[PDB]
Amino acid sequence: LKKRIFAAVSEGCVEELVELLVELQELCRRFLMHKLTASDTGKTCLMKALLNINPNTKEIVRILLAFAEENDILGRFINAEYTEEAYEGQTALNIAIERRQGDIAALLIAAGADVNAHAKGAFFNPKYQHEGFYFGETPLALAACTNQPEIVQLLMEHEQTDITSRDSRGNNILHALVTVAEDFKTQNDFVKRMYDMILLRSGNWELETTRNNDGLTPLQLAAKMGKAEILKYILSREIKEKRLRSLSRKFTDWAYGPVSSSLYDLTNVDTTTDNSVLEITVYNTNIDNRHEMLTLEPLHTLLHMKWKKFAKHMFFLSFCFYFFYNITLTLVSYYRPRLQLLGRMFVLIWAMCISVKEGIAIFLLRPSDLQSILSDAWFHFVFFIQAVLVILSVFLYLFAYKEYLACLVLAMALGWANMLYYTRGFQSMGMYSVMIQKVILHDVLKFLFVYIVFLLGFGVALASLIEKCPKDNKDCSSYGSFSDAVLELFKLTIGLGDLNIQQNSKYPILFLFLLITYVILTFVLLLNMLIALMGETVENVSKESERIWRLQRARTILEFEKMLPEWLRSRFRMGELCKVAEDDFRLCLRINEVKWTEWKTHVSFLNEDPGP
Amino acid sequence: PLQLAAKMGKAEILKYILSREIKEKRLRSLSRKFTDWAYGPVSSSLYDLTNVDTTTDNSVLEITVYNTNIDNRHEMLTLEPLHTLLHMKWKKFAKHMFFLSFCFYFFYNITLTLVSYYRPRLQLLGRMFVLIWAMCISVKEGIAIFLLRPSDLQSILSDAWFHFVFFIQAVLVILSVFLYLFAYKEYLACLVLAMALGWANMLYYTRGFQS
Amino acid sequence: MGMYSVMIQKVILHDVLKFLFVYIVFLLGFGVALASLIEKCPKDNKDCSSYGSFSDAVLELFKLTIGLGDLNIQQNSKYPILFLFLLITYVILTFVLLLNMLIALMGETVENVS
Amino acid sequence: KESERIWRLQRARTILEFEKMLPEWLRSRFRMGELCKVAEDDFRLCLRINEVKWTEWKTHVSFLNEDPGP
Ligand SMILES: CC(C)=CCC/C(C)=C\C=O
Ligand SMILES: CC(C)=CCC/C(C)=C\C=O
Repeated sequence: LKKRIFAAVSEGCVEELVELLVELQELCRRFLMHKLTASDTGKTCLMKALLNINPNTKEIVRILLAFAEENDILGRFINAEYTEEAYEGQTALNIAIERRQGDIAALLIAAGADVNAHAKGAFFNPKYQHEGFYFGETPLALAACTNQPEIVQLLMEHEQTDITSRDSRGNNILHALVTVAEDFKTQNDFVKRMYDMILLRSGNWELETTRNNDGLTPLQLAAKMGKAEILKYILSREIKEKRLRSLSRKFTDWAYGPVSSSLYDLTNVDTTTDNSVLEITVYNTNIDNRHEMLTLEPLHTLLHMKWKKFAKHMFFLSFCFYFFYNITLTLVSYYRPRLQLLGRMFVLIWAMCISVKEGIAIFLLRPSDLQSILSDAWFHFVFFIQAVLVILSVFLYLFAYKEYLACLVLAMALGWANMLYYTRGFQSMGMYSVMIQKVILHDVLKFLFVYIVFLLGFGVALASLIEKCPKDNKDCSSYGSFSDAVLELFKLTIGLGDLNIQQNSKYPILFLFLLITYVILTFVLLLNMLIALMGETVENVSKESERIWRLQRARTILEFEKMLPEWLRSRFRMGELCKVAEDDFRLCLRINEVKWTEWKTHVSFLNEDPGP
Repeated sequence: PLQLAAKMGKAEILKYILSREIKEKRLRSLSRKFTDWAYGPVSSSLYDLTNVDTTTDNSVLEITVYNTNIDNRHEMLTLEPLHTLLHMKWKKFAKHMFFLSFCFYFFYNITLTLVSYYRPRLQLLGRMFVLIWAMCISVKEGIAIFLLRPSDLQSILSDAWFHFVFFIQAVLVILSVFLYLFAYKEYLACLVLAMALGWANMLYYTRGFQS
Repeated sequence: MGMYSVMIQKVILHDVLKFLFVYIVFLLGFGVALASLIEKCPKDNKDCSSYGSFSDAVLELFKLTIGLGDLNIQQNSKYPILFLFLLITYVILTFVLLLNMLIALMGETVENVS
Repeated sequence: KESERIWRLQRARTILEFEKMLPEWLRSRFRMGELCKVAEDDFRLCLRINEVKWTEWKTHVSFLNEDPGP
């Protein structure tokens, strides 16, 4: 049948294939040859010969080119596609490049091929980064995603390459290289090298400024995908060669031995436009790589300068105003009778103010914030509950009810628990204040579940173990109910109570047995609390404490920018040069660094002599 | 030799055999792992679990799991035809048979709790849900308590002490019920321990959660 | 003895005051809450509720922290259960705060030992 | 290494024990393939496992099915 072609091409028998290829042309006497196709997939002879790369395959492709040109079938032969799910548009060039074959790929390119074929398949478009292989839907980003630079060089030298072509997902070559840079331990660093090579050969500012279908750029895509290596390369990209210096971002202003001034270009990194690089790399809880990605110079020094410029004055003022509000709430109920009347409105209009600002920011956030453990979302819950309790208690006090010391007492009970949140301003106190939340959210509830189970099991046992008093003694056995037994057992746990043998029971020794084994089990359970502490802190010491705190501080600085108006945004960066490059350069930032190891002669500095 | 390497803890030979791929002709039938396809980084391998899956007596997975005499079970179970087999089995039928068992035991334990504390000193159906279930445990555990090798008790954790605890709990329940019915009045002596130990068995069902 | 006598000063100057600040904040917040939570006695009972003043409530809470006092439910209040709720959550918060003392110890000694 | 590795062994033992508490008609959840195509003899079962590697670079010629697709 037609399977004789498929078996022949997979074994490399050139003589056996040419034995019948000379008579298949005369078999049909002349025309959409369905023999070299597939109703399920859509294969061709030339395309199939390239998947099973056998050591004698150049002659097969050569005789296939001769067969293609002699029967005038190259349009539907060298440029074909599949017609089933997950595969569309996989031409011959999309596999010859894939099999690390350069000579056959160059032969197909010399025949014309497709070059800009869009392999728009569902396997090529996986839902996540593990169920499929997304390379860029073109036989140019396929060679760039792989480690083949020679095929990229000969492809970009073609007159029909169209390097600025857009993938059907809206991506580009730089977007495709960004999406596949998983890490350095499992991928090395060739992705950055291919990014630099393709960017240099493009030689213009249209690949980096191309907007994705998600409204993103390769810089912003690398920021949102956690690609710290590519982000570090782009933000610190310096090109000393002429005609390509406009593509660089970091410009060395001057250098005098160890000290040198670098003028980073934060024209898209600073939070001056919607969805900047800093805003994306801070407001993205779906990536864990935010730990080391925020440490880059145009981000780290930007956050430091912002904190030392306006965030400090807006954090101290907020803390002191909240402290005054909390102490006013404290001495308005304890000193309240059962002029200093102004203290009853400072807690009322401020509760309304919190109800407004928090009440609108409580829900204007992505659900992924609640997916993590610490994303500044639980504190929104606590502040909203405190404000709601204050206003509800005030309204209860005014109109009808008398619960003004039931829901209000909790107002300072939770309000004075919110002063711990404002410790993020101190480095040391902020370091101490992070595992307070972490240990509760991870380890304490683990013991709480087992301790509640032990309390429930022993509570119903000891309550039923007593002799039910005939009401001769009113407060009989001190374990009359399940709640009383639970209270007594918890009191015994914290070492405050009584362990009297005579508890007015039918079996005193069994009650004693249960009490002793409860103490032993509680002691073991409490020991495992320190054990779980050992299991979690000692691996990521100095990395789960202050690194997340720095992320919280950066988020606080970014949040403080939103609570100021347009006229207050006059604290932008420096330069406004329009001198480093021909186009209107927007902003720049100066960073100094001293190094006593590298020794070189610098020739690519910007300003001839130093001086800030 | 595959089962011998599984029972002797030879993790290196087991890894070689279970991932044995031969690309040469006339010798490809001796291989076990067959690469179905490969497209760059992603590739599909068709492992041959014709003797590894638990479809016959003393399979490779059953041997490498039910062998407490080897300590090398720690890293030997991490091989692909074993690790992915256990993951798929857990996500196919073991999850539904673990949640159902935990919820049924939770209902049994809470029924036992509010049948003695609320007992006078219709809701009468709670006195038989603890009786026929105690008989059921007495049967299934009562036959599996002794059908095991003595080497299980040689180790520290081999799912053998929990058999003791469950058997003691069921025995205490039935003995207390029979004491309550016929002659004695110790229905709050050996029974109070029934929920004292029964609520200590809910800790065992925490194996479903990773944390 | 000189080796033992150096971290006596170091731990006080670094870690103890960290917990002292938070414990004082917790004492102040719970002290004003529990003092106001009681029912103000009409002087029928002279030493009423044992939590009459803010200072008395602070003293009783610190006594409960070191495991010496009383955890009686009936404290002559309008809401006994709310007083019980605040006492229980105070003990839980104090336990977490005390656990973080050993945690801070882990964060500083184990890197620069000897 | 002494916390979750033994727990994984306990989980595997629990899965193996759950297989014994079901009857013959419920053992219809076997693996896939039933090929008798990879080799001349009657091949019984097979299991598909996928893996991504960004380090090794080679030309593969010994794959089973010519084009991919599950
Ligand atoms: C978590 C921190 C530093 C403050 C919040 C205190 C609280 C309100 C409950 C405690 O976890
Ligand atoms: C050991 C675990 C998790 C549960 C069993 C509890 C018990 C019944 C005695 C305690 O060792």
